[PDB]
Amino acid sequence: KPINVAIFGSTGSIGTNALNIIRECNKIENVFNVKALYVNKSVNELYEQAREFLPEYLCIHDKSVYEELKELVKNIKDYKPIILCGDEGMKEICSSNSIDKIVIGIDSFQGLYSTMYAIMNNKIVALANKESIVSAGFFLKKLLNIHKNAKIIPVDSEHSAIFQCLDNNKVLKTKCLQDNFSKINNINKIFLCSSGGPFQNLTMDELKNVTSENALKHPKWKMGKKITIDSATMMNKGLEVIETHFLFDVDYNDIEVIVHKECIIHSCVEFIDKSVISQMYYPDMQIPILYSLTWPDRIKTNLKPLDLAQVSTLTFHKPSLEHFPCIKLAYQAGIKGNFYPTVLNASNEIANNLFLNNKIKYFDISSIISQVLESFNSQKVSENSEDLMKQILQIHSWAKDKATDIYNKHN
Amino acid sequence: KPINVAIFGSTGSIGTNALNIIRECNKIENVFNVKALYVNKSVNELYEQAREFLPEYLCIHDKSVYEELKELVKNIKDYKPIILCGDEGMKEICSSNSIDKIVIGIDSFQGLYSTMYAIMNNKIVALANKESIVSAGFFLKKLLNIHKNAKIIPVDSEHSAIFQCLDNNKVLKTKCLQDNFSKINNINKIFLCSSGGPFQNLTMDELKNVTSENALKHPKWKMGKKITIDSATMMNKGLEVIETHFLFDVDYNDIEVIVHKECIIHSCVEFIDKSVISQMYYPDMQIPILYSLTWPDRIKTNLKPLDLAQVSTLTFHKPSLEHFPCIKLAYQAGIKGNFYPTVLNASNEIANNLFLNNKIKYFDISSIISQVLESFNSQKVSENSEDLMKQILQIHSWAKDKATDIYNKHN
Ligand SMILES: NC(=O)C1=CN([C@@H]2O[C@H](COP(=O)(O)OP(=O)(O)OC[C@H]3O[C@@H](n4cnc5c(N)ncnc54)[C@H](OP(=O)(O)O)[C@@H]3O)[C@@H](O)[C@H]2O)C=CC1
Ligand SMILES: NC(=O)C1=CN([C@@H]2O[C@H](COP(=O)(O)OP(=O)(O)OC[C@H]3O[C@@H](n4cnc5c(N)ncnc54)[C@H](OP(=O)(O)O)[C@@H]3O)[C@@H](O)[C@H]2O)C=CC1
Ligand SMILES: CCCCCCOc1cccc([C@H](SCC(=O)N(C)O)P(=O)(O)O)c1
Ligand SMILES: CCCCCCOc1cccc([C@H](SCC(=O)N(C)O)P(=O)(O)O)c1
Ligand SMILES: [Mn+2]
Ligand SMILES: [Mn+2]
Repeated sequence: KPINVAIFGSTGSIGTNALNIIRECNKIENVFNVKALYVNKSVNELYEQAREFLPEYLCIHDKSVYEELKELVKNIKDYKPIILCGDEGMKEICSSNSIDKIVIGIDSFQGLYSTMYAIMNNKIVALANKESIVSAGFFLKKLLNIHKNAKIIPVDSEHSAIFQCLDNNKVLKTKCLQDNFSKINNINKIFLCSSGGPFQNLTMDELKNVTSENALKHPKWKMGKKITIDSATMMNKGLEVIETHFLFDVDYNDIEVIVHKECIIHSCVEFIDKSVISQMYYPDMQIPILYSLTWPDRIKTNLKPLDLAQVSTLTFHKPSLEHFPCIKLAYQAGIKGNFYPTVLNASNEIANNLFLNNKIKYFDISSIISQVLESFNSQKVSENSEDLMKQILQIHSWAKDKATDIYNKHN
Repeated sequence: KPINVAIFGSTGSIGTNALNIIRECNKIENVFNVKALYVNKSVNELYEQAREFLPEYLCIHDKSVYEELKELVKNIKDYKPIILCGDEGMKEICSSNSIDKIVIGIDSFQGLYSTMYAIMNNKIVALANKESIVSAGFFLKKLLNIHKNAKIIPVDSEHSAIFQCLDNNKVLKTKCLQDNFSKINNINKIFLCSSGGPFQNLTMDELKNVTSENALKHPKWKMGKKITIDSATMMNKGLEVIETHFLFDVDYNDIEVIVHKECIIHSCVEFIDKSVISQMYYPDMQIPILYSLTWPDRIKTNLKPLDLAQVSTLTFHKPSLEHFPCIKLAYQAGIKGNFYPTVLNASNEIANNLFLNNKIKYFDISSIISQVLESFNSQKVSENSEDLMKQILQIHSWAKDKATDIYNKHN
């Protein structure tokens, strides 16, 4: 009586992690059917996944590699998947009755489109992509109010942690990204743990001159380049503060970022009695992904057991906002509300990418973002769902262009 | 629509802690009625509590201070409690329909009697007393199977922690101290945290010569002398391993003692997927006591918030069994089963008390306990509930006398 699951962004960090925990779990007993795989342009890698997982559906977003994908799949014998392309392909998969849960491991604002269609089709959405939440929080809430059986289950590790700390008895009275969620769950405050990233011990002088190469060495697993840069600036944690606010209905004043370099405590929830519950494991994404797919239950795994004596020491310190100004900008944008989160996310997409490509320096990232936020003026929020999406899209693109403009004017 | 609560052992460490969190909570809103107070012989202190809390019932176990208690209560005007005495008084309170929950803060094996009557009357039992569980685990289970609406809610801090880490959605399918509890809750393994006590850094040479005075300095709050000595020997943790086994149906091989000297993580549960959940706060008994009385809900308090940056470092190390042989003896007794836990608890009562009164040295505690365990032979467990209690009582007294004998023969 197994779980039918689609992986969106199957060839990326989250996607290959998700396929990995799926494969391992299926050895212990067959609980997952991989029904669909969706990627952007990694046609050869998708082919290879197809040969292993033989899903009912395959989709590739980039129209130019569509034929090529079809040609490659011909070489798998006794396998006749539905091979699809683009937004249309994505919508057809979201609307399949043979699909219960969708892992969203697509990066950036782009992730919002599949997230939205997943909800609209009343699916369980195992959402790793945080940019969607940060950019479109209010919209997603409204969609979730309309689509009663849709649910977002957080995969982002801290958010998974937070969610796992909750009493499902309370959780089942509501769902994530809903008014009153913190009241129903007796949540008072959140400790949002951070690795601190590679620059955590640098002086201001050293930070001035760090390069994307320095940033790209992230210890444990290979993540996408975008989150890796965000981890280096701690804008990733800035985004995750906003994500926390939206997922769990916690005020910004009740979200504390704490640098926990050992990455064993993944985050913590203080309840209204001041008791604190935390989730712990080695730094890893297999449990967040797995839990999203088994919630409200847990299944057996053969993961390496946490050994506290082996860990020995766990440390906690506040991040320096002077060293990590991206954190402050995120708090400011979150507290300001309106579409300030959209602008924050958009301007960061551009700043992140410029720094990645060695066009700007570290403190230029924050300086560009800060200037875009300063130039933005609050807009009335559309009451209508389709208009609100168009509004989100226009502000997102304006904010990207504005970021690019600031860059181009200082070049 | 408030909670009617009785405090057994009201004048002791747990009892005064329980009255304290009750008083504080009642300021935020009136949720608790203190319906009964029960003590052994602290007649003046009980009088004072009576004047403050004006409970419906008062009981004093020691018959010789009964009249005196009655005389003192005369001096409270417009207050006419039911003033009772002894086992009879205890049974009358347990059988009151005006009492929903009973905090058991009576020490030692003696605690079992009120625990048993509480269960027999279908009450919620907020059980701090662990000696009852260790000595009579199998019996309590059978009583709980018969009394469907009786429940033990753990107050012992690690056990509270463990219980708070569970999903109440699963918990409500069962109850503590029941077959299959770990299966229903997907529990795989327990990390049982320990302060390590005052002798944690002594050499073997230093341990040889420690005194009860050295032992009695326990940092944070004043606990009873008995648990304080047990903390010094780590027999307290030995007892808590057995308690864990019985409360949560976890095998001894899945219970790991870990010394966590900062006492922030109070204990941790590994689920079958290897995700770990822990409960955290400052070292304190107010939250364990409070949770026992509000479960399955939580209420607002004004307790001091946990501040992870302030804590800064958390450490974990395995205890040395050579330094703390009491731990090993407890594991051995637990694994052996039968009435070996009874004997362990009984012989420790005597050894603890001898060391308290400067009659023996530190390693004599373990040596006496070990010898009593070695002299014990498994007995067939009575099938009948009343006979099983008599059997528990006979073995408990035999084991005390045996401990005393070993002492007297080496003196
Ligand atoms: N890596 C991690 O451990 C964590 C990541 N996250 C979040 O998860 C998301 C994914 O990150 P990560 O896995 O690192 O990113 P990667 O760059 O590693 O992977 C991105 C994936 O998305 C696919 N993709 C891109 N555009 C499209 C599109 N239009 N349609 C379909 N698929 C598309 C890519 O396909 P292609 O291969 O064809 O380019 C690729 O499979 C991000 O939002 C990130 O913040 C959150 C927590 C941790
Ligand atoms: N202190 C703590 O923080 C913790 C304690 N515990 C457990 O809780 C229990 C209580 O410990 P603690 O509070 O330290 O002990 P204390 O010695 O501080 O208090 C014992 C209490 O029990 C009462 N008592 C003794 N015999 C009887 C009797 N026959 N009838 C009624 N009341 C009686 C005493 O009354 P009187 O004042 O008249 O002598 C006193 O009120 C123990 O089993 C201990 O292991 C567990 C976790 C932590
Ligand atoms: C074993 C030596 C430590 C290994 C460090 C592994 O990296 C981690 C570990 C945890 C968190 C993160 C963040 S980025 C990726 C992310 O968002 N995740 C995983 O949810 P952060 O830097 O923003 O806090 C990175
Ligand atoms: C602030 C500096 C640290 C303060 C230490 C406070 O003492 C504690 C703290 C926690 C545990 C205990 C044990 S004894 C008492 C007990 O059983 N409890 C509270 O449930 P242990 O020694 O057996 O682990 C004692
Ligand atoms: Mn994260
Ligand atoms: Mn304890």
